[PDB]
Amino acid sequence: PSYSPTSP
Amino acid sequence: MEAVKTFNSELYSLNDYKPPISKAKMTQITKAAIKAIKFYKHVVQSVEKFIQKCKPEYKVPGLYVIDSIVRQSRHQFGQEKDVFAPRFSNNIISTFQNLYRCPGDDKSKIVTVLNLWQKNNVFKSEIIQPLLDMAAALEHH
Repeated sequence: PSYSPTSP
Repeated sequence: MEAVKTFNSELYSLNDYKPPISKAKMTQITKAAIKAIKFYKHVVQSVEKFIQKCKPEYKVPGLYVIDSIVRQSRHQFGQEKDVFAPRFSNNIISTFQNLYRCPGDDKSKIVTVLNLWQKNNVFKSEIIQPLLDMAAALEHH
């Protein structure tokens, strides 16, 4: 599961 | 440089992974930076140095490091107490000049972060707008 700026 | 060295290690370990970088790895880097908060100036310097020198494929992961550090710090210490965003803001023009050396298709990923920063008031709009203008100027050129 890759990092996303949208997620807390 | 114990705390800073442990941070430098986590940051540099991005070079051992093919992007997209995992949530798990980003968390490790972020925890290391927060633990080194006494030396936040050195942490910011290392992130900026990394972004300046890294391969094009790691530009966006370098920006995700900034985003992750800043958001965790705001969460952990309070939005108005965070030392990282104001410190990252100082050389932010230079930083984004370097980030925009990413592959062509990665430019949209930078804009997505900028739009989120503006929307969630992570950085001041005055700071963000020239960064967005920079994206657009390259699109036309």
